[PDB]
Amino acid sequence: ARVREYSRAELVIGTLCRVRVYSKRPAAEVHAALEEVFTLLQQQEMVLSANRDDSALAALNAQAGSAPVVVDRSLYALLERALFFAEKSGGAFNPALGAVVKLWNIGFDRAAVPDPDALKEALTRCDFRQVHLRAGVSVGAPHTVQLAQAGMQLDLGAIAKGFLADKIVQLLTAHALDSALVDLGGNIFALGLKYGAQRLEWNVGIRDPHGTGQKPALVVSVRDCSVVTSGAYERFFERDGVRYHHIIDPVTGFPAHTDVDSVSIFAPRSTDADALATACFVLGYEKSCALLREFPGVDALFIFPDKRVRASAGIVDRVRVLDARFVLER
Ligand SMILES: Nc1ncnc2c1ncn2[C@@H]1O[C@H](COP(=O)(O)O)[C@@H](O)[C@H]1O
Ligand SMILES: [Mg+2]
Ligand SMILES: [Mn+2]
Repeated sequence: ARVREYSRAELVIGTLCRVRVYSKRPAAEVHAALEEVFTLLQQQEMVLSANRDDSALAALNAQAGSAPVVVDRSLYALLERALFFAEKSGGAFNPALGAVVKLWNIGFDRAAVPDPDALKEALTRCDFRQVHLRAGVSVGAPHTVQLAQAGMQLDLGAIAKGFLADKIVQLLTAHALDSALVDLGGNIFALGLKYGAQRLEWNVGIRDPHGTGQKPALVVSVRDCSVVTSGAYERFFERDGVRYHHIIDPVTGFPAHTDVDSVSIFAPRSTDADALATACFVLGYEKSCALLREFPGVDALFIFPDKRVRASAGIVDRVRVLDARFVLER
């Protein structure tokens, strides 16, 4: 029985999604698993997307200020985890920021900054504490979500890829697979060990924040771990010499002014790594270190504008610098 390596990639959830698997199972079993991975990603785009009119999320947003809406258990659990990270991060990560994001968004398409007052009004509609999750305790009791504040809008952009990466890992595992690299628009989950039959940790790349993306600046060897990076240059537009990126500081309503160029979070669950990466980017380095003390099972790697790199204890020894312009502090 021989080891074989498979990959498959498709444009879905608005980005390139790729899954690579090593397996000794019959090829047909791997093919079935990958078929289901990409079916899932198609189905979940229609549940979670904040920028399609026809998604379950859009439907829920349409009911802001009205009666509770029934949701499936999966979406409920994701919202629960998002609100947990909102609270722990003091709202640096905020899953109800749609009123503001949507105002900037159109800025992106047609390169214009929002309007002062319009922006201030939108900020009044982003209180994630007004998202009420209820689930009864009896058999088959429904799960519901109520957006209490009129005009408030969920946007799960900062946690949905993490959630989907976790869902994919669970799916692979259900198909008796135990070696894969899941890559959803750069949101990585390294499942198990790869093959060289020599077994090796996955070598996960981290990009130069100002690079053309082609080559990684650094690589970190990991097993059974998500690696998710948030950065100031993954998405932005420029107007009159100022750059405006996609990660909003909920206090200002503007793209976060922060002291790091990127933050990469290493965690057993990609949902958690994704939420934390965004929170940390917003909070900046010192406040991130403080927040991260709450989550002992997580590691983090910060790339600074001066190309210094700092990594926490659990991963620093597994980091290798590939672009010598960067320096790993020890
Ligand atoms: N502070 C924030 N908290 C949560 N979601 C955000 C925030 N700022 C922007 N977003 C949304 O989440 C995306 C960024 O997620 P990420 O790339 O995971 O940091 C943005 O493109 C927005 O859709
Ligand atoms: Mg995120
Ligand atoms: Mn992300």
